Amino acid sequence: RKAAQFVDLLGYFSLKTPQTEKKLKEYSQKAVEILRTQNHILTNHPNSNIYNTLSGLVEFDGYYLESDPCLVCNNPEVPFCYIKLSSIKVDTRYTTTQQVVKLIGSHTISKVTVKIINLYYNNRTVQAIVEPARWHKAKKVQLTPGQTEVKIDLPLPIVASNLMIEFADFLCNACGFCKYARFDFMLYAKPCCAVDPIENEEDRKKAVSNINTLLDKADRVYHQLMGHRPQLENLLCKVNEAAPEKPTSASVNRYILQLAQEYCGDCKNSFDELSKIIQKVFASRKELLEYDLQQREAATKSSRTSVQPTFTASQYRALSVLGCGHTSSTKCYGCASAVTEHCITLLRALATNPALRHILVSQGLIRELFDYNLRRGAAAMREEVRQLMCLLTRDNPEATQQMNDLIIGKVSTALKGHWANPDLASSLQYEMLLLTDSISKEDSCWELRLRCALSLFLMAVNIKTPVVVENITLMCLRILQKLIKPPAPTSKKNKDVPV
Amino acid sequence: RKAAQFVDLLGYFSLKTPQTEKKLKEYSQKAVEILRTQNHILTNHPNSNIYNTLSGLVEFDGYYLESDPCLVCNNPEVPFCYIKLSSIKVDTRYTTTQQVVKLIGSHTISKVTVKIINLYYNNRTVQAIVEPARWHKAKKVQLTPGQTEVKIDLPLPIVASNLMIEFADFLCNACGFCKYARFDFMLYAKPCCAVDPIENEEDRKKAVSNINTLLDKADRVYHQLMGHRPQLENLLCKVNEAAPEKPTSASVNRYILQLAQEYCGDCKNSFDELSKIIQKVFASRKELLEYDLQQREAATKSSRTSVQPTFTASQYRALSVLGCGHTSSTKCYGCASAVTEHCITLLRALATNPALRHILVSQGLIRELFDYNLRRGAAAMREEVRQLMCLLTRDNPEATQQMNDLIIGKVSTALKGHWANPDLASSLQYEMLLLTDSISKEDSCWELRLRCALSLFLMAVNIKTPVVVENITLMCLRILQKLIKPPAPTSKKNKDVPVEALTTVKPYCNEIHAQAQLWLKRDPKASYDAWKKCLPIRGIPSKSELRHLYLTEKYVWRWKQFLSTSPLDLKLGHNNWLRQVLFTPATQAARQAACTIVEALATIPSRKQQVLDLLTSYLDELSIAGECAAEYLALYQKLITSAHWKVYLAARGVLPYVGNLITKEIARLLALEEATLSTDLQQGYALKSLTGLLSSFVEVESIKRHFKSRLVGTVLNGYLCLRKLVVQRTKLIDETQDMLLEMLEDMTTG
Amino acid sequence: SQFLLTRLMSETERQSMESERADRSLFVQELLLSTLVRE
Amino acid sequence: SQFLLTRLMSETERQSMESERADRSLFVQELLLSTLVRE
Ligand SMILES: [Zn+2]
Ligand SMILES: [Zn+2]
Repeated sequence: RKAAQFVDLLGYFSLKTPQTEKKLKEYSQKAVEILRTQNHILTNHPNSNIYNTLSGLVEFDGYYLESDPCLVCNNPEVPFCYIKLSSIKVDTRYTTTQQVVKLIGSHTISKVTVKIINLYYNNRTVQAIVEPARWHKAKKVQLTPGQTEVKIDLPLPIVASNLMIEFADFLCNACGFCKYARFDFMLYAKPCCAVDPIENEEDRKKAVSNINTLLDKADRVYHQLMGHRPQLENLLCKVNEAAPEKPTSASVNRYILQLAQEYCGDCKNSFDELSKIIQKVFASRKELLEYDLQQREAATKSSRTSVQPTFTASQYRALSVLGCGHTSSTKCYGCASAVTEHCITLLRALATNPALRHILVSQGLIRELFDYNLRRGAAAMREEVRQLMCLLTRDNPEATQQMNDLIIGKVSTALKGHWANPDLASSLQYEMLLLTDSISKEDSCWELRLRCALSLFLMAVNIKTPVVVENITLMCLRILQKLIKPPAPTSKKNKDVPV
Repeated sequence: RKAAQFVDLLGYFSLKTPQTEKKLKEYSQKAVEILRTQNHILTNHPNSNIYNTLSGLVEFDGYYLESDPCLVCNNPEVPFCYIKLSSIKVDTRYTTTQQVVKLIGSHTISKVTVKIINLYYNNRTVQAIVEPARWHKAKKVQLTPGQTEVKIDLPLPIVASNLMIEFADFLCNACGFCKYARFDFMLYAKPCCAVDPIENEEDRKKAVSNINTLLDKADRVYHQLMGHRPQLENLLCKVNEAAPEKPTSASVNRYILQLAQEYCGDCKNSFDELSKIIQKVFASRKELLEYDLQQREAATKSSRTSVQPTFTASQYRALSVLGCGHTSSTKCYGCASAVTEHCITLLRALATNPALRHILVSQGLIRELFDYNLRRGAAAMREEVRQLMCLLTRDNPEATQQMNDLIIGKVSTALKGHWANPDLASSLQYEMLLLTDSISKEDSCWELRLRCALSLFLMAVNIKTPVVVENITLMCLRILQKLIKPPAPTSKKNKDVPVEALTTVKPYCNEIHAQAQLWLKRDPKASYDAWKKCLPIRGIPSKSELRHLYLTEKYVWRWKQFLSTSPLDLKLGHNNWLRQVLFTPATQAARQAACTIVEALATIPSRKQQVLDLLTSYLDELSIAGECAAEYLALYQKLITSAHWKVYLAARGVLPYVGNLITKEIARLLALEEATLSTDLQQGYALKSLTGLLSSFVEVESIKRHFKSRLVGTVLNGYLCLRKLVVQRTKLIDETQDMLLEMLEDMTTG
Repeated sequence: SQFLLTRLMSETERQSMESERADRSLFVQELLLSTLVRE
Repeated sequence: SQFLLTRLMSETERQSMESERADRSLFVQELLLSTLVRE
């Protein structure tokens, strides 16, 4: 989902630059191939059935049944917030002119507002507050006398776990009570997942042991999370039968309530814990790798015969830990869904060029959109896919005929066995919606669309079943009514005269 | 629903009475015609869509969207309850020896218990309690002196609205307080819907006005109730789309919550209010009609010329108001459903007669049941219909073939377009359940059912979509597993022997006589009986005799081959459906079922050798399908628990195979570690499994003594490469390192 | 419990049925092996 | 709102379009009446 701006610019540039037809063909082929591969990935995915059936019953944010956690989906953009210091305060010590505070964890502070100084910080976790060389200065500030509120700004946000405040120029050593003034502290911060730094060998051993412990805990939680899947299958199968049960929030089917509890209650909690542990493991690994790299470079620099290997600017970023945590998992459902959304948006932008439209319809895009993306995704994406399918047939009689053939064939096949299964007549809403959308836009191929609508109407006007009347005949009647009574004219000379 | 006992008796009498075949045909035609008419009514009902959609989402008792309220459905059997007189008390008055009480409404009282007497009652509503001619005596009870509890038992329940208690033989006229004793009252009563009786003309006029007011109120409530239908259908349309929405009882789809609130919250209340008003109207109408008939009869009896027309006993019941409130409405969903249930029960009882079964299947009952009643109704009735459909085909090859054709056609048609719509694959559960039920009941037509199951299995075994694997391949695998591993014997002579020792024929060592390709095409030369005729029966010695058996077998086999159908050779192909099924990540149950299947396929050593050969060929799939192989390994390690199989596998050269696989995926681990920093929670599973397998191969002494000189290099190279790992390290890699070091130290002691 | 319609085997036939079960199991084993044969 | 791809008629053509809409309406009326003629 990070690539919205890229595909936006790509579609715009392809639309604005006039280019030869071979390049247009290559671009269309690339886009359609990506769309096809993502569709194939989505349909055969092991969790495809569970998510597809759960989408229409419960409301959930993410996909929590994934074997390999995806870093892209696990680290959304959390914003900075105003936090009072006492809310996260755990241990404190006051001395004659200094104050030392320990937080609950590691925080990314941006600016500090003090209401009625020298600021030090460090990111080493200690258990005793009593426990000048292990502090880092942040900002030195001078105050005009009589100032009441001072907003110290840190140009670079600091990742700190312990803070210290010193009064260089003008408190109780037991309780910290001050008679001159009262100070209150606010932070422009957010929680951060980072570990203590490594400076020697014993710290390296400590880091290795902590990483092993975290991996063990992650494995246990992962097995707990993967143990929920058979229960979800059993409940899904029980829901699919839809047998009536005899007994207003508790009047819903008990199986649907159990499904909601099993997914949005426990799978979500296990997924959140697993994500936290994975982030901690990743941070620790990054710290360990950075220390190892520094040690190796220091060891190599001591030798004299060997020359230091020069790196270009891109090579440094590739080698270093800068480009390490921006890759999505391979078999990720959410990322594949996002890529399909980007493909639809790019293709909608591309189809506004008639030559590209002809090339796209020659690739075979209409059938791929019909079979796969009509019923998959959120409501907005489905409407967008209908819009793209309508646009691809704007002035192409062959494309309109092909789409009409697809719609008519599906409706006829469903209606053949409607007597024995109502879902056949209840699973045509997207085909009829497509027909409505295509007809509602005026073009030069209105006759073929009207023929399709009228043929479907006369084929299903004599069926007394209510589901056919509500799902087939009503839509065709609305299409015919719209065509019979056109909107009132807006031209000035025809503002009064009737149709 | 009142006609359960009638259809029970009807079925029993029809079954026990011996009767000619013409009467059997008439009875079957009657039952099937009623069933067909009810099915037609159900599928075309105006509210059928709404109820069918709501049944799978909410839990509702009745059908509250009916234009004509049904007397049978809104008049259930309300039982008597024990009620305090104070709880229904509204107005009271007391005098020296009488007490007068008014209730909130009319009650049907049956027994009155007093815990520490003359009882009067009436059913005339008054506003003032103060307001001997307007009371009816009910029961006179005398008390033994010093008694504390009395039970006035009314032989006939009384419908009363006001009560009176008078102490005929042995109270404050302002407050009612009595110092001699204090009395408490119990009633064995229940609410009733009744009106004041009509005795003169002005009472009749008041009754007419009251009925008009009630009709007006009922019309208003009915219009309010009917106004909910467009909103219900709008919410149904919005639910059917099933578009995902983003935000544990509150996490359900908001449209489903709104549907539950709209149906079970407001429609139910309006239906109950309408039912109450309809009952009041019916009571008032009955009272007015009875009064009018009585007045007319009194007027007619005054004349002398006209003689009173005698009525027989049945005619009196027909004419009087007695036969007035027991008839169901025509366009009623609930009553039609009840009639369908009764038809299914009666047909199930009837089908136990073979001649009736044949006539029923000749009427065309199987297709009607398949099309209509498989998926409609409660779960109990659905299982009942599946049982009846299985029973109708108990020993009839034609009926079994017809049912199989329906099932196969439906599954194939759904599977054709499954790629473009998963709902098709999700709506075969009842067809597959029917196939399962039909197979699980042993009969003489088992071969046809097995053919249907196997055809469906082989058609849909190679589809990778999880919905097909969960909904088609899994059911067929379970059927196959039930057929392969039959239940343990219970007879005394076979209480110990296994199922392998019970067969009456002995399969040939190196040949397979069953031929599935011709069997699936209904070739009579490849049938089950033909196959059984081809095998030698299990028989119930000197060196000369052993030699004679050897040459007789050899040259008889040569003679048969010279004559030649040709039996297949036991050479298993290395690419089949088995590899696809054994490692499918869609569902674990499919893998477990396949593992049991192939475990049972390996009993005689001739088949065991080939099964182990194929499973060994499947070894390279551990890396691709890391945890999904957990079942397959658990089978493989179970099949080589004996030493000689390990030695045979070593003699075929699997140790270099396993070593090469370990080395290759260790190289992959090193390459991944050098490049990326991502975390894999299944890393080292394939390594751990393969190294454990190598350890199991090595522990036995002969292979350890022989194969050490070729494996030390791979072992030490792997150990050093794993030791080089510093960041992409998990617990499993640590265990692999330990076990590899143990193998390295054990190898180098000679 | 009062419904009449809700209330609707020797040892020799028992061993016969067990032997038939064994024969059917063997036939299904052979028929499933026949589909794995190399082409 | 910063997305470029989101931001992707005279009077004579308007009268022409209105007349064409009326003509199509008349054609559809004739077509619908043609299916109600007695056979
Ligand atoms: Zn992802
Ligand atoms: Zn009814």
